[PDB]
Amino acid sequence: VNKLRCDRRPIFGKNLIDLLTKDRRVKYDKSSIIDNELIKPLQTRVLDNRKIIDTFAVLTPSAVSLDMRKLALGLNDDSSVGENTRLKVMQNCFEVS
Amino acid sequence: TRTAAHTHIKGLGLDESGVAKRVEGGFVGQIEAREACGVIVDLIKAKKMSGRAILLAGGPSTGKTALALAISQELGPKVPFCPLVGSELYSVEVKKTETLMENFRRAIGLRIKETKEVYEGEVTELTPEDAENPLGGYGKTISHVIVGLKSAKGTKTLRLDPTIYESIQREKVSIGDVIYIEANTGAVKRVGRSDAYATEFDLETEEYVPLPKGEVHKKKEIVQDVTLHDLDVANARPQGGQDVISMMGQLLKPKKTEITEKLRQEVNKVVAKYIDQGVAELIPGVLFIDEVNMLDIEIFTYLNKALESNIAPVVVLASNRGMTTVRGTEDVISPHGVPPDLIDRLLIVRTLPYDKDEIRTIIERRATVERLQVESSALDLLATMGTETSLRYALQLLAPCGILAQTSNRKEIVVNDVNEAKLLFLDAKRSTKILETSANYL
Amino acid sequence: VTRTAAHTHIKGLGLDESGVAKRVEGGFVGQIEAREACGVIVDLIKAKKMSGRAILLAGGPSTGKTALALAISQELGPKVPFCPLVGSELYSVEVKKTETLMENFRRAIGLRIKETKEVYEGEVTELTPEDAENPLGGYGKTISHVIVGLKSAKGTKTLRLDPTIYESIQREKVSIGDVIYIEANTGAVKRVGRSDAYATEFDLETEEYVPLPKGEVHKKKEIVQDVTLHDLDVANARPQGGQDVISMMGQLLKPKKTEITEKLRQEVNKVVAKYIDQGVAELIPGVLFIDEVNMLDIEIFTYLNKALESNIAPVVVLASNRGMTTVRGTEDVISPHGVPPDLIDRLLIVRTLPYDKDEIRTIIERRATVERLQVESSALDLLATMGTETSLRYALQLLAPCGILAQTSNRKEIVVNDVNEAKLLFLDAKRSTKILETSANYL
Amino acid sequence: KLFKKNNQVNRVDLDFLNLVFTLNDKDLTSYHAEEISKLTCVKNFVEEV
Amino acid sequence: LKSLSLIAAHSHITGLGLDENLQPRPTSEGMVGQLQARRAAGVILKMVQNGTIAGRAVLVAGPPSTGKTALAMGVSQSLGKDVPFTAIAGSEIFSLELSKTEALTQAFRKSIGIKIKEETELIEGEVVEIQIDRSITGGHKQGKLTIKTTDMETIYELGNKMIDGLTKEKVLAGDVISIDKASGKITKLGRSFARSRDYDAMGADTRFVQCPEGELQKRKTVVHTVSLHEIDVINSRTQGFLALFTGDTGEIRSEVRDQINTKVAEWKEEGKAEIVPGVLFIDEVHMLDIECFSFINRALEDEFAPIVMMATNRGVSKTRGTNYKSPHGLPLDLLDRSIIITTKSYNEQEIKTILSIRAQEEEVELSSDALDLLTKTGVETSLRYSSNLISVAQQIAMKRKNNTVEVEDVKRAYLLFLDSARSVKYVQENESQYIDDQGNVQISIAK
Amino acid sequence: LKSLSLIAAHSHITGLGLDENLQPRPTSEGMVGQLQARRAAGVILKMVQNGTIAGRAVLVAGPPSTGKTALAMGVSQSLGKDVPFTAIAGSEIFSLELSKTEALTQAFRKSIGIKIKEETELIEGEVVEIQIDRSITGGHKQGKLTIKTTDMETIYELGNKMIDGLTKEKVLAGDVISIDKASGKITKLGRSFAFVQCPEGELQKRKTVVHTVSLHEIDVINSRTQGFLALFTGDTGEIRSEVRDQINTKVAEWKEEGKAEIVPGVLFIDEVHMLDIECFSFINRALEDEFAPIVMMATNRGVSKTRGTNYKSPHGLPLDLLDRSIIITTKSYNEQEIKTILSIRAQEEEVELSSDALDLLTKTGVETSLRYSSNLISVAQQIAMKRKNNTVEVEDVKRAYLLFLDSARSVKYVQENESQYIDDQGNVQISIA
Ligand SMILES: Nc1ncnc2c1ncn2[C@@H]1O[C@H](COP(=O)(O)OP(=O)(O)O)[C@@H](O)[C@H]1O
Ligand SMILES: Nc1ncnc2c1ncn2[C@@H]1O[C@H](COP(=O)(O)OP(=O)(O)O)[C@@H](O)[C@H]1O
Ligand SMILES: Nc1ncnc2c1ncn2[C@@H]1O[C@H](COP(=O)(O)OP(=O)(O)O)[C@@H](O)[C@H]1O
Ligand SMILES: Nc1ncnc2c1ncn2[C@@H]1O[C@H](COP(=O)(O)OP(=O)(O)O)[C@@H](O)[C@H]1O
Ligand SMILES: [Mg+2]
Ligand SMILES: [Mg+2]
Ligand SMILES: [Mg+2]
Ligand SMILES: [Mg+2]
Repeated sequence: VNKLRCDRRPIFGKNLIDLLTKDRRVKYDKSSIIDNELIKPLQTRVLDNRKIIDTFAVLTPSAVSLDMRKLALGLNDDSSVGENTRLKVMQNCFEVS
Repeated sequence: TRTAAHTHIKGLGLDESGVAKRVEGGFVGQIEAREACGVIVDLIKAKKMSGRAILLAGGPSTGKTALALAISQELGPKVPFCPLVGSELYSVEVKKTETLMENFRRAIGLRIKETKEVYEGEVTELTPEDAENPLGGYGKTISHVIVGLKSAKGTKTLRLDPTIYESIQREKVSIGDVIYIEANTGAVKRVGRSDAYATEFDLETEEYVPLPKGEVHKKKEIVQDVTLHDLDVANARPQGGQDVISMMGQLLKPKKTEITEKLRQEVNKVVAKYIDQGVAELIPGVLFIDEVNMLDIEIFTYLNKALESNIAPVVVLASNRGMTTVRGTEDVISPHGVPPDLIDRLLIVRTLPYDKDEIRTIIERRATVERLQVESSALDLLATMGTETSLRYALQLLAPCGILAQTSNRKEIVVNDVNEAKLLFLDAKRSTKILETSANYL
Repeated sequence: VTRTAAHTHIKGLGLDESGVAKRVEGGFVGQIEAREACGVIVDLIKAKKMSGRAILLAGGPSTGKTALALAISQELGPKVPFCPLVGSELYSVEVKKTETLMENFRRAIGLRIKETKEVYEGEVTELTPEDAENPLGGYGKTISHVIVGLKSAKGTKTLRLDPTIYESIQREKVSIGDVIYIEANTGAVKRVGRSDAYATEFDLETEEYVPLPKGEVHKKKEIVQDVTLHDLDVANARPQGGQDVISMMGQLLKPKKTEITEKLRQEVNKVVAKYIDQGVAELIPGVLFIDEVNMLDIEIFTYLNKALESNIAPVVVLASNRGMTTVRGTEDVISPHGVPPDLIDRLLIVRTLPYDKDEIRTIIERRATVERLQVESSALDLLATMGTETSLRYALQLLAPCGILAQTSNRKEIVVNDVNEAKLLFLDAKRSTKILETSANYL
Repeated sequence: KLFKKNNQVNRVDLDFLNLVFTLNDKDLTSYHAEEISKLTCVKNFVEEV
Repeated sequence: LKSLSLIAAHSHITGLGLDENLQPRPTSEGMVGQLQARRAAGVILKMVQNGTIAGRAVLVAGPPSTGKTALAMGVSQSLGKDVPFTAIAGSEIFSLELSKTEALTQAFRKSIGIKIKEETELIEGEVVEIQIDRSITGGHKQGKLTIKTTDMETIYELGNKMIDGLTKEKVLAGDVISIDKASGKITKLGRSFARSRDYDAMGADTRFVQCPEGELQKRKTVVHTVSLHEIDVINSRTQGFLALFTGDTGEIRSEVRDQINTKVAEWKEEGKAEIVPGVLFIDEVHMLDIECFSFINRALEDEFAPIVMMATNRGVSKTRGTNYKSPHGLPLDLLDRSIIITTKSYNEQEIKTILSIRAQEEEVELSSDALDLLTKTGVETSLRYSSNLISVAQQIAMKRKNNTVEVEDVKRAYLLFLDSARSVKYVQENESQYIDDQGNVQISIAK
Repeated sequence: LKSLSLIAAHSHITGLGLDENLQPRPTSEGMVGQLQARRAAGVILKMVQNGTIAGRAVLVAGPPSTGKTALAMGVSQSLGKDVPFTAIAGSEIFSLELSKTEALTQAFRKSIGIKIKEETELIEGEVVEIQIDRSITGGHKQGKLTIKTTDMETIYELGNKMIDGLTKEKVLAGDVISIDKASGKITKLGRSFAFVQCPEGELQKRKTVVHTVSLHEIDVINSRTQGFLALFTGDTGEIRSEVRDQINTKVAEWKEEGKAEIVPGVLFIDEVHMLDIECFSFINRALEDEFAPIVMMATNRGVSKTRGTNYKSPHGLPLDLLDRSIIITTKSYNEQEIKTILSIRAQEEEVELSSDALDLLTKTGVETSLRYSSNLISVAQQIAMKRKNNTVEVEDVKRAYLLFLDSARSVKYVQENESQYIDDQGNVQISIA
């Protein structure tokens, strides 16, 4: 236990997490502007272009391989990844919208 | 307090729409040149003409970049200024055309001014104003909400329509905590608890903001400036925190693609929508491209195409070339390496070298900027050697001269000190001569 | 059965203790000077004191540059690290060649590391967290630390297990009564399978029914494994992997190779110095061998001009087979072996020599012994001759067809007729160009 | 299965040997590491010894 | 001492051989001669230490093996640590993934460095006990926890928000934890030593550190030596440190460079961050492309322009990227805004002193007449050749096992290993033996 | 309208300015002279407005300063709305990350446009009262709305989507809102007295909706899922020919169906005198395509070495293009015509010119070039305002002329200023002695 403590304890990061979180942080306050409505983000653009995306989407991939989507990420009944890794990714994908 | 062969220029050194002073703003000579420069600056300040180009030509040591920095200084920080070089146009990540387009859109800038009344301070009291609903109902009916707000040297009680309850639910503030209110749009914002409450708990993570300065109600101005290129990038780049596209932005290599022209026309349309309303205002910028000789014929053709645009600001070109072969076609030899098609579409200014008195003034002004002083003898000999060797060789010897004077503990320079300074370092001509006189591959 | 590809006939330089190379030894006949110089280079590398030196081997083809390089690699031993390299291998597509050649330079040197770990085994009966009878006012007593009595037949102990090791336990979906294997430090969980007690419960089961391995619960083992420097380089630059979803995503992020910054290398160097002060690790030098150097770009030459200046540069041995040749990537830069003089200023030139008829006879008979093929004296003389006038390589290539022609004639020895028929059915470069001179349409 | 032969006998974890510091900055402040390194408390096991 | 002790090309030079008056001793510090070059290098080093002006370039002129790289690295060593010194090559800048202008931008950025200081106020103390009335009253009853240190101990109230905070990072007391005074964030460091015997095997999380000594909360300032380029990288990407280590900078746009410069100026005027003068050195710059030359000419006039060091042995020759020639193989535009230092070949006295110091660095004992003949070889050959000769002679001597390197030892070492002149003569006299440039070589031996 | 148009060399021209019989006026709608060029432009205009024929490309050539892009801008603005016009630089197509050929295909496809029509219904009126019935926990909110206009005043139940939309935005019962039932959008026009909106007429109306869409966006959005973001960002390319011809068949059967009508636009390509033979061969093929919009191609170089071939191809173009392409050539301008163009520019940019000053400006423009006169007429404004009068005198323009040099005189100057500047080798005399 003494040697375990002597070896495990000296674990030091490269620079920090405080350094990155303080350089990322900006001293500027909120200072809200109309830029929020001006930008109209990409997700909102997809949302508001519903009419055109539903009126101009006709084709289909006439051939597709079933269950190849599962093996694309490697999740299936038999794989080298963890047993409940596939369960967790399936669940969070269920919540991810 | 640091500089790099510059910062001695103080604008253009002009007068009130007259003739520039002979030695003004760290300038000597080229009175006609910098008067034309001031004319150019006035044209930029006019903000009317679109897609106008100009090139200044001369030899080495002519101070073209110093003049360009003079335009940049005279413009002021409010006016955007985007320096550029023909070397960075050749980009591995994306084509030279798109890099040119982005540097083009960087020069132009958009300014927006915003107005909003602010109610802020410590919430002294919260109470609804119950009333009688027009339709008979056993339930309660509140018609107003009275909030008591306390700021520095002033307190205020304001009635609020009971629609403010939804905002107060979105904020979760009850009492003893400073809030943020605006007049017309309503809503609430929470900044933090009152600073006097910190002593209540020995240990807590909440920083307690002080009582806001000034009265409870305020009306401040918001000024913001953004280049159209930044708005293009913001409208183009995705943003998110949870959606799949959010970390598709991550776990990859974010590369700048060629922005579609429909995005540019749409953002121009919204800029028009916000400038006619008066919220936005457009001020043209300038793109400073020096050593344009290094650019290829493709860049010249695209500049010819793009100079006619109506969001095209003034562009200034700098090059020391003359009758030289154009990059891309060895047969085509054009003045300053630029094909004559652009030259006809732009204006041209000739630059001349500096005289012995002007070099003396340059040396003395540089010494004063360096905060190191030169006596008459060393100044004269340094001027003579600068006239015979080159401008830069005399210009850059001040630091070794100063450090050598410091080694001998003398504040100023003397004849043997500057003689040693010449001895240690050799200029281009001496280097070439020792090159031909050396057979050891040196 | 026995496979031979132009090699395995040499077992190193095999020089004497005085350094003198005998006439015939270890697949080497004659060639005293180059073998002695190579032994001197071995004495250089075994000194374990000097770095940054380099040498280039020069001469015409078929003289045994590859043979000498393989000999020095063999005598150095598998413990001593070696990095073969070809000139065409340097030219990559993902990152610039400088990163690749620094990668090879780091790959040259190695370092063995002493380490000790703890071993545990036994079958599983308990899946319970800490009961924590005292609530203390902060705990609704329960923890993601499942206490398991490690039921080995020879010992049992209840362990407070990390959420990660218990998560790996859940990955194996263990039940009551099955052997488990865990680690004190890493917590790695592997199960040999269900115990043979539960074998009779199911008439069939995918899970394998296994007996309990013999041994104590807590066992301690030490390793002195040798790992090269650049495996640690890539592991530090990019984490290798893990069973958890977070590690799965992390290794899914960036699996491609890019440049390597020096700060991590220097930190690793400092911690290795700390280890050698502790005695945990001991460094070993490295050798880098480059093939067909005449084609290298002038930029590579310029960078290698300063690569040897670095204190981490190991000995790099070089081979070239050119005379007055212009350096590739240049126009008028012409020099011996196509290498700029600035590089060769610090290098040492060693030259190989041709051979006499007896040497060809000796190498031919050594080869014939290598492929356990017996030949007659007259056929041996013919092979030695035609090798002298045509090439050694042609004779070596057609050695096997001679034996095949003997075998299809139900003969175990090569005769004059065998080599004559082989020459009938195969032609060397000389008669190839003779035939192609008189070509109707480039015959 | 032909590749999952016993490697623990000849594999180095290299994670317990604090040489994976590129992942350490995710959840570590510099001053915390500085203060936890200087609290390498020897002689506490030695006094029990 | 922290770096590798393996003998590099120049493991005998450590710093600068000048005095306070910048006068070089003939044999000092490990480098001999180049008195004018040493004085000029010391002038440049003193000006770098001054750091009051920038945007200047310096070049050294001399034949190969004259000491250009030696002088550059000696100047770097005399500069010392914590002063950002960047050494790059003119060949590696040609990046197939990064634009050469962008690569030069990072090369300039890494040369200059900035020191940033930060003050911290944290509460450090070992917890004694925690008592929360979570059942008698529930709902964050504002329980009391006692915190001890080796010199003092107090009991701290816990608020409702503090109850929720301590609900995470659960601590059962008997454990050393620290909480930031400002942000109230609690960090669990490790238990006390009394917890070492709870179980035989524990995971990587449990640690047993000593109780913090002194008062409860303390003030400490932390200074960081962080250059500009890494800040650019970390601001460019959500996680820029991985791009820093791997090098996948992604061609950082110049739009954030103005913002980072403004932030640097704000920190400088606030006093939060200070800059440190930097030195950039490039070896064998004679090979270089004209786009790089133009970008260097442009960037030399910027305020953030560290001193740039060049080394070149080329005479008047062609520049890469253009058909025509130029002095030193370099455009006259660069020579205009530069100062050139001339270096010369060493004489027999300097050569023998260099051989002696190199042998001392190699720990190779020599003889007087052996030294004389080695110096004769070094003057007939190049200087770098005799060093290798004596290097090999050391192992040949230990083969002979007779201590010092012998005269016949060096003679046999020279006999076994060909010099450049002998190699060229052998190639010329046996051009048929070697594969000629045209692709013709005589394979047959018998005529 | 309401679009930014700054002072530019192509802003003054507004339309072709030619009669119904296509004989242009000498000075009309921004152009002076080039009567044959303007009537040829009208010929191309009637070609494109007919739209029956496809696969037509033209050559406009000649020396510089011939108003080639001036005529191009004139015909483009004559096209105006209801027709897409694409202008592309020749050097723009050269991309290292984007395949040239398929980028050219999508360039053609951008010119072709499809207009789809559909009729939608909507309700407009003044809101009367806001009333909802909801629960704090169970939800199941039941909103009701009273709407009114000048003639109809009625109450309607507000569904879940409408009540959610009304809650998501701050609404006032005095506001005037418009709702489309099929799409559910809320169009808050204005407000009643606290306030501009004043609704009238029928409460519910049905109106048509038309989308001006080009075939290129159909192709890119149907190529893959990320086609939307690729369109909005530009990181697309290498679209498979399968979706290409599938969408071609789909639009063909929709056109024969009569559901939507195609509008074959006009493509403009510039300075193709510098280009690749790959481009030339591919456009030779693509001109024969059935879905080929009219292509405007401009050039300025005469006989020169076409890039990609050693030989000096005549006119800077290969003969295969000249076989299938019709040529339009423009002549120079007389001194009177140049004066008229300068007067048109001055009227466009509103600067008073003295008669003698304008005449000498015209004569020096004829002497040097008309671009020089174009920039001199701009700098004359600032020269004249620095002396505080909008009128430009002879001394203003003479000062401008002596201030700024022309290309020819600067060339001659550097002929006498050779030594002061480096040569092609790089030899200069920075010194004076
Ligand atoms: N009017 C002036 N007065 C003083 N110094 C000047 C003046 N004009 C130029 N300079 C000098 O010229 C230098 C800039 O030259 P630069 O434009 O880079 O060279 P070039 O014009 O040959 O390209 C500055 O360092 C400045 O000291
Ligand atoms: N002196 C030698 N003794 C024994 N075998 C030799 C000798 N020289 C060459 N060889 C043979 O040459 C073969 C390798 O040739 P290689 O060295 O690749 O040709 P090159 O000289 O072009 O590099 C080996 O199989 C080896 O048996
Ligand atoms: N001041 C010095 N003292 C001792 N040896 C030196 C000195 N300068 C150069 N050398 C010798 O020069 C060799 C390196 O030459 P280098 O300076 O790299 O050539 P270049 O000038 O082309 O960079 C080394 O072997 C070293 O022994
Ligand atoms: N008939 C005209 N009416 C108005 N402007 C014209 C006329 N002819 C030429 N111009 C002017 O001449 C310029 C021609 O430039 P452009 O067509 O781009 O190339 P080029 O100079 O080779 O003709 C236009 O900017 C335009 O203002
Ligand atoms: Mg300049
Ligand atoms: Mg070979
Ligand atoms: Mg060197
Ligand atoms: Mg035109």
